[PDB]
Amino acid sequence: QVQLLESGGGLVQPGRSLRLSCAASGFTFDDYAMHWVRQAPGKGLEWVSGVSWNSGTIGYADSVKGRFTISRDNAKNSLYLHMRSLRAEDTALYYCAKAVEMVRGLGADPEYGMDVWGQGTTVTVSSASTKGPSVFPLAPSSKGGTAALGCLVKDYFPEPVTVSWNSGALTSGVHTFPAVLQSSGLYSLSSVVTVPSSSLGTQTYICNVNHKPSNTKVDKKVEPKS
Amino acid sequence: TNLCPFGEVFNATRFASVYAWNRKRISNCVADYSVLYNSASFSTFKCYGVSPTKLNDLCFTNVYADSFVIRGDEVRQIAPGQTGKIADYNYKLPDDFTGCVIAWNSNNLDSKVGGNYNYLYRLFRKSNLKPFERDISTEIYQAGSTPCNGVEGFNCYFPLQSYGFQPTNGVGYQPYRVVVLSFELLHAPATVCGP
Amino acid sequence: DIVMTQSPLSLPVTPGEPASISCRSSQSLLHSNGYNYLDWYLQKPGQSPQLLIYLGSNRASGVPDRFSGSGSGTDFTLKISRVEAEDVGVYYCMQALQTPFTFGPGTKVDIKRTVAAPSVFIFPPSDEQLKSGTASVVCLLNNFYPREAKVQWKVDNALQSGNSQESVTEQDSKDSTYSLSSTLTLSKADYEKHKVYACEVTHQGLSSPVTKSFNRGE
Ligand SMILES: *[C@@H]1O[C@H](CO)[C@@H](O)[C@H](O)[C@H]1NC(C)=O
Repeated sequence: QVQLLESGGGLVQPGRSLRLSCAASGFTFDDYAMHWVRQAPGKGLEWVSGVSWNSGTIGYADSVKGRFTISRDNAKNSLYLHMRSLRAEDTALYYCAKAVEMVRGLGADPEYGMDVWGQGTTVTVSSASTKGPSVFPLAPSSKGGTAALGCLVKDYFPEPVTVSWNSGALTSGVHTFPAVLQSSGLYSLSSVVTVPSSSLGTQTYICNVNHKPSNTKVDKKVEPKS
Repeated sequence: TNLCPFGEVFNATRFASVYAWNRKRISNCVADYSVLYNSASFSTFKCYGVSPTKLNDLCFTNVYADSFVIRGDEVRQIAPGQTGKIADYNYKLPDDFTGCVIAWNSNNLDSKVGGNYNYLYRLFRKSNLKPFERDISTEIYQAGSTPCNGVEGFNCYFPLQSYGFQPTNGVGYQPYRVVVLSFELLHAPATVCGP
Repeated sequence: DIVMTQSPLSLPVTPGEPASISCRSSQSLLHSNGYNYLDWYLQKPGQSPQLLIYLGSNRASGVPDRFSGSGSGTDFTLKISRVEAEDVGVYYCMQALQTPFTFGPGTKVDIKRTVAAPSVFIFPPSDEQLKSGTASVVCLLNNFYPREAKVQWKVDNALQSGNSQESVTEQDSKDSTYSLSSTLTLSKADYEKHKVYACEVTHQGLSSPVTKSFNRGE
């Protein structure tokens, strides 16, 4: 079966190089024009570069022209992308896609049809030492019905953190939002659950934060303070 | 009688840069060398091992087509001898060559109006190439006595350099497309040869 | 250097009806062959995108016959005759004429329901933000439709900007509602100066934008 496996991701400081590699397995690699397409975090796609069936590049995106450098190899069934002089705006996923029409199968040669897509890598760029999360409480407003309370994680890097409530049992009424990014690169997010207010002043509620790279599992007992 | 697809290598819309020259096999055909010689569009058709007028009765075990794009001046560096720079760092021909070289001007197609970037050529290598070795790898290359820790000062320069290919330069600088045919008569049944 | 646009920007569809989306260009993509080079692409929530239509209207391989493509010149349309539960996500249109290629901003297709109003809450900084110089305020909006809604951060009528950010979640599978949350961060030099802090929400379901305010020093 057709497979498209890419590799090369990892944290890289700004002003360095990387070499992404996409390997194809399951078709005649010489009759298909490859493409490399980025995907910004939580945004739309964006074409980056491509290569035709005779190792002839087809130009790069307008805002990236000057640094990226694509290359091909039909003997080893591989497609390499060298990347130099990075900036903080080049963090995104990267897929390597394949064309549809085999060459000389019907005017000109074909370039469209990005049909088969591999699961992209997670290239990122930043300059910040790995710091642990800070956990903050969000007590109930103490103003009818059901009131919401939560906990906010601030100044952590990198992803992903995992937040649960009541050690894992409480699942109906939870909400956790994606990790927004901050000024200094230290991320932040929060989680909140809604419980009956008549059931706030005496029950037990704990949110549990787990950070894998920093190797921590912190507990937070959230209750109204007055 | 099933002709062989040469038209897919000569009329291709895109040609590879010099340092990553395309390398295509051809086999199991009846190659037609009549068109490739009579054509009035080429400006350099040369053959070393066998003179063009007798290619219709030589059966080769295999044949390869190299294809790339070079500067107009430097077309005089693709030959067995006649070493220089491009034949020294990007594409070197074997000394006992049995093949042909076809080079023709493509002023209109391969040159844009404001300045092209898709074409790059190598520079600053460690040692001269050996026949037919392809080195597509890019690594930051060193001038002299200095540790190479990933960045460019007066110590490590990035090898590849970019052609300008402006559409208003003299005839010595507009791009020329080059296709080099190499014939092989290795020990195996003969497959590809003319009618 | 060709810029596209799509319309509508975001539309809610309900399972069992057709829908139509229009992609517009700047230069007509009619090539010498007579083929338009536009392509229509789909992305599901949480997976790699997939191909829908290539060469204007030629249906791609392996997709059902429920999609239709039409148009020419500078206007093309995609119509889903019988939409179902497995047709949510993002749609893009991609040119193939003049390199570099381009992708449209993207149309967001989701499941429609009855309009619901948000529930609003506010959250001041704790006592852990009184010994750390960093003060954060959080405004929370949950269980509202549709996606569009907006917030003002108000401090003594002096609207701010730049420093306040926001984030939203995916559509809840069961009741099909959204949640937004905004945060405002500041130093320990002005937080203990201004008195009344307010989060203002504007949404269709509310007659007037709702202001939830708190005062310092209870
Ligand atoms: C395409 O190739 C064939 C033979 O190689 C020849 O007609 C010519 O090189 C090309 N055709 C054109 C320019 O119409």
